[PDB]
Amino acid sequence: RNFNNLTKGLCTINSWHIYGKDNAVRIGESSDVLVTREPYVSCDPDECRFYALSQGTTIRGKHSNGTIHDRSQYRALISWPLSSPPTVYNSRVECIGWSSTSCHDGKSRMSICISGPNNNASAVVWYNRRPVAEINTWARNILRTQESECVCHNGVCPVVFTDGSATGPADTRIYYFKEGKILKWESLTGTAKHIEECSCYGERTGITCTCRDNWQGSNRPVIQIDPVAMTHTSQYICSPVLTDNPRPNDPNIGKCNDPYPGNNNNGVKGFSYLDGANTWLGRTISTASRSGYEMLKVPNALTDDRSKPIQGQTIVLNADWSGYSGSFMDYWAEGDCYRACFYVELIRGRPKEDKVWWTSNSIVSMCSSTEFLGQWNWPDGAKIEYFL
Amino acid sequence: RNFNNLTKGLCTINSWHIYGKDNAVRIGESSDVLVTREPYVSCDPDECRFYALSQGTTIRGKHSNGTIHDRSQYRALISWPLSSPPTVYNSRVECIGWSSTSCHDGKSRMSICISGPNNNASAVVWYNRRPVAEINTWARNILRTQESECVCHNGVCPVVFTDGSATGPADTRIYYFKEGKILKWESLTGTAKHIEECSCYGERTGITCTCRDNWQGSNRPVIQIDPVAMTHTSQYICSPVLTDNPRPNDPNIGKCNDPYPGNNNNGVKGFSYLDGANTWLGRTISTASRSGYEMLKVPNALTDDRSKPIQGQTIVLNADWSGYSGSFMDYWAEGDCYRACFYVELIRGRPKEDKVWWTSNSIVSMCSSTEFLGQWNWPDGAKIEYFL
Amino acid sequence: RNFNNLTKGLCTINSWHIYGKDNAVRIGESSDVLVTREPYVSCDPDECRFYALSQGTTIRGKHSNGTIHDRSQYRALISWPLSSPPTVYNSRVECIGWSSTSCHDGKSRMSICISGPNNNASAVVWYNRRPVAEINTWARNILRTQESECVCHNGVCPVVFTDGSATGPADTRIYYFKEGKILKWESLTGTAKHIEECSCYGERTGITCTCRDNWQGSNRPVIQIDPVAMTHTSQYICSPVLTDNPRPNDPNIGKCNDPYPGNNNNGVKGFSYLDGANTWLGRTISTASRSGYEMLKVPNALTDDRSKPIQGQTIVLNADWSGYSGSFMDYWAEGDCYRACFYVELIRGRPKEDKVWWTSNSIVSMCSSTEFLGQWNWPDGAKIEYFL
Amino acid sequence: RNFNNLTKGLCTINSWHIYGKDNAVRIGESSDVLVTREPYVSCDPDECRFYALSQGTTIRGKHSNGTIHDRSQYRALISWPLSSPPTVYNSRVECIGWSSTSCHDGKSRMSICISGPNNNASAVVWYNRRPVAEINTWARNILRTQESECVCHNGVCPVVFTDGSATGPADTRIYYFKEGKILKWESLTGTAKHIEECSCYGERTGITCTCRDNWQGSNRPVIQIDPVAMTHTSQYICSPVLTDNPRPNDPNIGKCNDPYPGNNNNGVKGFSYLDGANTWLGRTISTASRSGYEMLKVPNALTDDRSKPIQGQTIVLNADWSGYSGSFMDYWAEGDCYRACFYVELIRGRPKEDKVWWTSNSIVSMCSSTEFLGQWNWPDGAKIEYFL
Ligand SMILES: *[C@@H]1O[C@H](CO)[C@@H](O[C@@H]2O[C@H](CO)[C@@H](O[C@@H]3O[C@H](CO[C@H]4O[C@H](CO[C@H]5O[C@H](CO)[C@@H](O)[C@H](O)[C@@H]5O)[C@@H](O)[C@H](O[C@H]5O[C@H](CO)[C@@H](O)[C@H](O)[C@@H]5O)[C@@H]4O)[C@@H](O)[C@H](O[C@H]4O[C@H](CO)[C@@H](O)[C@H](O)[C@@H]4O[C@H]4O[C@H](CO)[C@@H](O)[C@H](O)[C@@H]4O[C@H]4O[C@H](CO)[C@@H](O)[C@H](O)[C@@H]4O)[C@@H]3O)[C@H](O)[C@H]2NC(C)=O)[C@H](O)[C@H]1NC(C)=O
Ligand SMILES: *[C@@H]1O[C@H](CO)[C@@H](O[C@@H]2O[C@H](CO)[C@@H](O[C@@H]3O[C@H](CO[C@H]4O[C@H](CO[C@H]5O[C@H](CO)[C@@H](O)[C@H](O)[C@@H]5O)[C@@H](O)[C@H](O[C@H]5O[C@H](CO)[C@@H](O)[C@H](O)[C@@H]5O)[C@@H]4O)[C@@H](O)[C@H](O[C@H]4O[C@H](CO)[C@@H](O)[C@H](O)[C@@H]4O[C@H]4O[C@H](CO)[C@@H](O)[C@H](O)[C@@H]4O[C@H]4O[C@H](CO)[C@@H](O)[C@H](O)[C@@H]4O)[C@@H]3O)[C@H](O)[C@H]2NC(C)=O)[C@H](O)[C@H]1NC(C)=O
Ligand SMILES: *[C@@H]1O[C@H](CO)[C@@H](O[C@@H]2O[C@H](CO)[C@@H](O[C@@H]3O[C@H](CO[C@H]4O[C@H](CO[C@H]5O[C@H](CO)[C@@H](O)[C@H](O)[C@@H]5O)[C@@H](O)[C@H](O[C@H]5O[C@H](CO)[C@@H](O)[C@H](O)[C@@H]5O)[C@@H]4O)[C@@H](O)[C@H](O[C@H]4O[C@H](CO)[C@@H](O)[C@H](O)[C@@H]4O[C@H]4O[C@H](CO)[C@@H](O)[C@H](O)[C@@H]4O[C@H]4O[C@H](CO)[C@@H](O)[C@H](O)[C@@H]4O)[C@@H]3O)[C@H](O)[C@H]2NC(C)=O)[C@H](O)[C@H]1NC(C)=O
Ligand SMILES: *[C@@H]1O[C@H](CO)[C@@H](O[C@@H]2O[C@H](CO)[C@@H](O[C@@H]3O[C@H](CO[C@H]4O[C@H](CO[C@H]5O[C@H](CO)[C@@H](O)[C@H](O)[C@@H]5O)[C@@H](O)[C@H](O[C@H]5O[C@H](CO)[C@@H](O)[C@H](O)[C@@H]5O)[C@@H]4O)[C@@H](O)[C@H](O[C@H]4O[C@H](CO)[C@@H](O)[C@H](O)[C@@H]4O[C@H]4O[C@H](CO)[C@@H](O)[C@H](O)[C@@H]4O[C@H]4O[C@H](CO)[C@@H](O)[C@H](O)[C@@H]4O)[C@@H]3O)[C@H](O)[C@H]2NC(C)=O)[C@H](O)[C@H]1NC(C)=O
Ligand SMILES: CO[C@@H]([C@@H]1OC(C(=O)O)=C[C@H](NC(=N)N)[C@H]1NC(C)=O)[C@H](O)CO
Ligand SMILES: CO[C@@H]([C@@H]1OC(C(=O)O)=C[C@H](NC(=N)N)[C@H]1NC(C)=O)[C@H](O)CO
Ligand SMILES: CO[C@@H]([C@@H]1OC(C(=O)O)=C[C@H](NC(=N)N)[C@H]1NC(C)=O)[C@H](O)CO
Ligand SMILES: [Ca+2]
Ligand SMILES: [Ca+2]
Ligand SMILES: [Ca+2]
Ligand SMILES: [Ca+2]
Repeated sequence: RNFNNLTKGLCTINSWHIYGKDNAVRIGESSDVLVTREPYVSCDPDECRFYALSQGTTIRGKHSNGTIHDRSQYRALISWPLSSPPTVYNSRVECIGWSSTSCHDGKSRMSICISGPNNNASAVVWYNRRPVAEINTWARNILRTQESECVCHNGVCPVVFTDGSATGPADTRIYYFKEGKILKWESLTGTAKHIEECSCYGERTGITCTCRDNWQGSNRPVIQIDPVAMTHTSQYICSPVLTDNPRPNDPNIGKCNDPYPGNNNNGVKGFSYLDGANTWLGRTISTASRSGYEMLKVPNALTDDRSKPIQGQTIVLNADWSGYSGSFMDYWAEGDCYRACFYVELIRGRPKEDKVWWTSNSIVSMCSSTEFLGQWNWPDGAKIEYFL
Repeated sequence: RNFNNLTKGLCTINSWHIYGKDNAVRIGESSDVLVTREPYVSCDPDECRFYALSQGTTIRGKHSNGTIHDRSQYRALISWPLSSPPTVYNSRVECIGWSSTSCHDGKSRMSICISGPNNNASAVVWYNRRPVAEINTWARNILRTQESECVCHNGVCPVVFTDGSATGPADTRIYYFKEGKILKWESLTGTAKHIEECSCYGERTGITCTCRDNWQGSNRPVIQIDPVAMTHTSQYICSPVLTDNPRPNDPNIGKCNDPYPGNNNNGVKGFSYLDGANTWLGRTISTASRSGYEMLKVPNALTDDRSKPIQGQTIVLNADWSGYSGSFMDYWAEGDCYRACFYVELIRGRPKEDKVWWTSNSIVSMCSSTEFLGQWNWPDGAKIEYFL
Repeated sequence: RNFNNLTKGLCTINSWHIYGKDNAVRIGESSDVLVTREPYVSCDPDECRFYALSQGTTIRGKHSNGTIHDRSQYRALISWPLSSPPTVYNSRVECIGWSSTSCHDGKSRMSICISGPNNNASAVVWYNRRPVAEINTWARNILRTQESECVCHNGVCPVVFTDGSATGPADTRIYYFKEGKILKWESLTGTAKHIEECSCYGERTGITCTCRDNWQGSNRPVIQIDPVAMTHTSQYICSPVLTDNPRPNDPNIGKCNDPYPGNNNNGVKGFSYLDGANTWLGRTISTASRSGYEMLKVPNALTDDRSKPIQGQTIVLNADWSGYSGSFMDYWAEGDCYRACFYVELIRGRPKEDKVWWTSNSIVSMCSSTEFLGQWNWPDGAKIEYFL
Repeated sequence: RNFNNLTKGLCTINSWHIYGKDNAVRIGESSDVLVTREPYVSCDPDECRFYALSQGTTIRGKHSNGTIHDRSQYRALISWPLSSPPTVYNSRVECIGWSSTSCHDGKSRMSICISGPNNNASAVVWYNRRPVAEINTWARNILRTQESECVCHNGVCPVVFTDGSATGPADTRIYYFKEGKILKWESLTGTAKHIEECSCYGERTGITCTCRDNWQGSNRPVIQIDPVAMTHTSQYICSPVLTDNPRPNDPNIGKCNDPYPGNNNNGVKGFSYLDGANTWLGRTISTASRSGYEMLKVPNALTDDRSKPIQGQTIVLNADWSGYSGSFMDYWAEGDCYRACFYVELIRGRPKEDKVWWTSNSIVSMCSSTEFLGQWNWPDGAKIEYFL
């Protein structure tokens, strides 16, 4: 009935507890589970759901062959009940395309899907399950967006888009929507030099997005958005605890206003919670590939170029495949604070496991606890040999 | 709570954006997807859904053999959630039969299904999911109707029916229903010489239907209906941009009041939006077969027998199979105007692909944008070889 | 909110129109469709649904072997959406057992299921999805009930039960329930000599049940129930148009107060609408087996021992298998009268088709029209060879 | 809207009637049924549902291999509609983990799931489908809980947990939750010497839990909880009718305040209804293995160390496999009393049936009747050979 306002701070994060896990690849070995990738989680006022980009085929289906490909006409943003797998029979299509974001403003949900060829892509903005606005490519080079939830304040939902090179300067815009309509957009400002796939969360201070620099940087760029003034700034996480993948080894001095060098033209979507002494960063354990996942408590990581971990938690062992990760919170939960949450995409199949011809994933998700909880590890759990 | 009134004009159509796509044949290669044909889309005040005539078997099921056939006892009008495929487990049966139409009046939905042998068919009119009225065949020769949504104004929902020859003069009637009851019917008047499978939409001016002349014409007949007076007129689209299939090549002078000659005893269901300078016509790209699909902006196509395109958009490449197409709009969307939408049936299997023994389809659907959006193309996407 | 009252007469029946059909055996050849038998249809104030006794296995499942058997621990009353098939994923279990009835009183639904061994069976009465009352066997010989819907008036829902011999005198009781509680029961009175599987409907005059005499009669017994006084009478349909199966050929004089002789120890569940000159009887076409189905207009069939047909309609050809049939009506439909409806069970498999090891069925259902509609025929439609 | 209060006594139990049965293993031979174990039943004010711990694979899926294992990362508490089987498409995930309980307080449902390695497990407490509180292991040895429903009074829901040895003294705590928050916890007091897997029910006197002593006892420990004062006591069922499995033969004197000896380091979850002369105990028929199930009326079993049966009912024949059993009631049913109910887990597969590589179960459930109903027996019904 009313637009949600960001009126709370983050809860104190002392550990992470299991929130959701769908075991989609295990189950999909023998049931009609859709091939997906680029998953996320997003809450409505009365329900939280899993989201992902379908590939328009099941895993056991013959059309799973070739699903390493990123952008076909057979992709769509789907949602399904928390911790169920994405099945043909339980998945709700939000919009058609191969790059997405979605968020609820307290009244209704906005979902955005981009489709088209590389040089002529377009975004369609849906609100309350109807198409409301459209945005054409401005740089004619793979218009693309967050691949995780956006965040709203008093009806205003900012979204970060990029159009242009994946290996050099590109044209990033921040759009501000209300009820699906474009209030305003602005070109990226600040010191971030390349922006992709922002993972965002909101709290009383404003909206914070942790993104992927695909060009030169292995530190992560950050965009901080004021959804009331509809303005933003950008920089990088200052910490020498580097969180992109692949990436160099951790130095003792990070970079606040420029890419930390060593790995070019690659990256992975990731996230962080930047909150002074309550700061936690996510990253793959491997510096070379999308394997393992850990959380590290790094005080003042955003602003302190010498900051190091003082606590951590393993989420996925280095022996197990990970992938994309992103932030979300249940803005409609009871209490005095917003509980930080995240998901990790657990990619199976190609390119790392090429005895099968498909690429898909499952999801694991955690939220923060004020307790100091014991840790487990959370693999996808499927045996590739079963699919041969 | 209240009957919908047609109080708005069409939004300005400057391009078309992706609205829905179910990838039904791809998914049905390995899941329980019903064989269908003659699909459409129709909105309720709170949801839009896909519709089609099931064949009462799945694609992988052995009973898919022989589904090129049009009129069996195993067919039914089904509906299912937007962009999901029509599965055994998610499809809702609206009524039983092999020719249909359906529309919501703002309070409840009317669905009409025709069944029976060729010489003794009958229509059953359902309203709010209950049978309310029945109409017996009047010419004893395949009583048949729109195969896409009807349109309502202040509770009155006109529907076009034909009974009689597919290859000569037939008996077409326009029925006017309210809450499923027959208010009135009238015989076709005007200059259209053969009428089948009308695709309709409504706006403040009245209801406009673009139909199929199966006898002599390769231009499309148009019926214009006043749902208040409950009267109609008919003619053909005057434009030399011919939109039936198969069809002759485009001349420079069309025909307003008679069939444009060249192809007899054949046709395909199609649609148009006739709105002065905002006029757009749909057609297959091929003049010979149901392949490809394009939209063409043809100013005053209804009334100008010299009118030619000034803009266009490819929807499906000529290399890919298409099929039926029809109009629908979300009459319950926010805003100052009604956004034109359409679907294209993408037929797979027989007769064109006879290495399989079945005939089915998937759906792609677009709505108009006031932006000039880049275009993609939207194939069914299934590989026939996988079904062998 | 309020209990339904039977305040209307039957609509004039001039023909029958298609209402529902699930094609369950066709679809179940390749999808997870439950094996069933003894189906029926019953309406809530907001929805009508199919009902049947599951066998606790799918058709393609190996446990379908042996499903000719009537009474296992794996049976349950299930319901599912109108004209969908009964699938593992869409079927709602109403109660556990191998003989059932169910009806909505305007506020909530009562469902009754009998389970147990032959000598120790018991009925459990559910109301608003909770068990409320239980009834133990009184004759210790296969306690059994209607296998189609009951009917309610002002909260009172009468149900006919039989316990005792299938081949001689048995102990039949009429129970009167309200909100699942037993108000009263009475022993059968009148001239009916054996009662099984009553098919009932209600109108302003009271409740009329047409049953099966399994002992000596090939005419059908009738029980007429006053749900206000909670009393009943019984006799047989007087008409020489005999409607049990198997049965002798039609004579010119029927029997009002005794079994018409010729076939012993057998029968089939059936139904009729007894309404003076608006009387219609259902029967199998074959006199020997459960094949074919037809409706016959037989004026005053209940009371006139010379009555013959003056009109009819074929529903299922004699070449096709039929089975059980029963009555139901949508008591919550709009209008001045109740529209008579019925279903026919289309049995496939054993004993008639013994190349498969299972027994199941599909459903076809019709309702009456005041029009004189053309007739089709409605086979199950499955090819047995596909299951081999 | 209001918290449920325990204001009624138990209905008089004179026999047991069939309540639910899902036939999950039969159906799962050919449909997408999840492998489960540790099932139970629990009611909301408007619905009752089946619950269990999924293994994150279907039975026919290759990942069913190894599902005898108790604690993997692929387990979750799921719920699904009463008497349906737990399918991929109909199961709702309540939380992630390998030990659970769940209960509705009249306003919303609390669900608790424990996950983690043996030495670092943690409980997450969910309320109204959101995580609210977390509890870390206190003895670092397989933190574990009830595996059946908890019970609430005026918002307070007590839950019994154990952490520590399965073969010697352990650390049992009773937690008191309200809206998912921890009001209080206390260490176990009284004479019970080992506590696992409590089965609880509530009535006006308070909450009664019947548990499993896995250390030395083959009588069952009982915890009696006052949810208002938030205090408890414990002892054993005094009766010589012993109800653990495996167990010694029944003596003539039981033990009230110590384990009855004979079988060490083993047990099974079970239940009882302790209500003076209305007392009924459940147990496996076999003293050696989890086979058969019976109910026995044993007056004053809780307090009388000489008490013997005066009536009984067989639920599952000794020839058929059983397993876990537990209590639940529909606290929201109409009437003057609470109707006692229970479920029995019917385990199939390993270790007893090792020709298959999986372990799963189906469910049968009964509630009490004031009638003296005839008894049947209720096997799982699946043929193991079909899975080979
Ligand atoms: C039951 O569950 C519980 C809860 O989960 C388990 O307890 C958890 O155990 C884990 C594993 O040990 C802990 O995670 C690690 O945390 C440490 C940080 O804590 C340590 O350091 C703190 C800071 O110390 C500094 O300040 C203090 C101030 O006093 C000073 O004294 C000290 O000398 C130093 O100056 C200490 O405060 C802290 O002590 C506290 O906690 C102790 C328990 O942990 C306790 O005993 C003490 O009493 C006190 O209370 C503690 O010493 C993280 O550093 C560590 O993360 C590093 O290591 C992991 C591998 O294990 C690696 O994956 C990480 O990426 C990271 O190391 C990489 O990055 C570093 C930063 O750049 C770099 O320096 C490293 O060389 C390394 O870099 C290399 O690898 C990376 C990744 O591949 C690559 O990118 C680089 O390029 C390079 O190749 C862990 O996160 C939890 O904190 C702990 N939780 C709790 C609540 O205790 C418990 O074990 C379980 N029980 C059982 C029986 O299993
Ligand atoms: C990114 O995406 C964007 C957006 O989608 C892409 O841009 C789109 O590009 C497509 C493809 O080119 C365009 O579709 C075509 O549109 C033309 C109409 O526009 C042209 O003509 C207009 C009218 O010109 C007349 O009036 C002007 C007045 O000034 C006069 O000067 C002129 O000489 C003439 O008298 C022009 O106004 C218009 O110019 C404007 O737009 C230009 C860009 O398009 C721009 O550069 C200009 O500055 C200006 O703004 C333009 O010249 C349609 O005619 C055409 O449709 C025909 O051709 C296709 C094949 O491509 C065919 O399938 C169609 O059926 C049709 O041709 C058949 O029918 C004709 C009519 O009877 C007949 O004459 C033809 O011979 C042909 O008939 C044959 O085939 C059919 C079918 O099989 C058969 O039935 C017949 O029997 C026979 O065999 C296209 O629809 C879009 O309009 C355009 N959109 C936008 C917004 O720009 C962009 O390309 C993408 N970018 C990249 C890098 O990929
Ligand atoms: C398009 O669809 C429409 C609508 O469906 C189709 O029209 C329908 O056509 C069917 C098939 O013909 C009709 O069903 C039959 O109806 C007759 C009853 O109607 C006839 O008899 C009436 C009574 O006549 C008596 O009174 C009059 C008073 O004037 C008197 O004059 C007359 O001599 C006699 O005394 C007539 O009133 C009626 O005429 C009216 O209707 C005519 C059209 O039908 C029309 O032309 C007239 O102008 C007038 O308006 C008409 O003559 C039923 O008798 C018949 O049912 C019997 O036959 C079928 C086989 O076809 C059988 O299965 C039935 O069981 C039954 O016969 C068995 O039972 C009898 C009773 O005991 C017994 O006597 C028989 O020997 C037989 O018994 C044997 O078989 C059974 C079963 O196996 C076994 O149990 C026994 O033991 C024994 O072995 C049909 O139901 C529809 O009524 C008709 N509908 C309409 C609205 O017209 C149309 O055909 C379709 N169009 C096309 C092109 O396909
Ligand atoms: C249709 O359905 C109906 C309803 O279901 C069926 O009727 C049911 O039939 C069953 C099966 O017979 C009954 O269950 C049994 O109940 C008896 C208890 O009732 C008997 O005993 C009562 C107490 O007697 C004492 O007090 C009286 C006071 O007057 C005194 O006179 C008497 O001498 C004695 O001192 C009697 O009151 C009662 O009589 C009443 O009911 C009669 C009908 O049952 C009726 O005829 C009378 O007129 C009167 O009304 C009756 O005699 C339970 O004892 C029994 O349970 C034991 O046996 C089963 C095996 O059958 C076993 O599984 C149980 O575990 C248990 O036996 C074990 O435990 C004992 C206790 O420690 C031990 O002593 C045993 O040696 C044995 O222990 C061994 O095995 C266990 C398990 O493996 C192992 O753990 C041990 O270590 C050891 O190895 C049954 O539960 C129902 O009560 C009855 N229901 C009704 C309402 O009638 C009907 O049959 C069906 N019809 C048809 C045709 O099929
Ligand atoms: C082209 O690669 C971009 C995205 O790369 C990732 C990945 O796994 O690394 C998959 C995304 N796939 C989808 N969202 N479908 C790509 N993003 C797109 C739009 O292809 C990358 O960020 C460089 O610009
Ligand atoms: C035993 O046969 C009775 C019922 O027979 C019919 C049938 O196909 O003829 C199936 C029913 N099957 C089920 N309802 N499950 C039986 N009725 C029962 C209770 O077995 C018959 O009416 C004689 O008493
Ligand atoms: C370790 O065994 C415990 C539980 O044992 C049972 C069983 O079938 O006997 C399965 C449970 N499995 C699950 N709940 N998943 C176990 N409980 C646990 C936590 O493993 C036992 O009570 C001893 O402590
Ligand atoms: Ca990078
Ligand atoms: Ca034509
Ligand atoms: Ca008989
Ligand atoms: Ca024990």
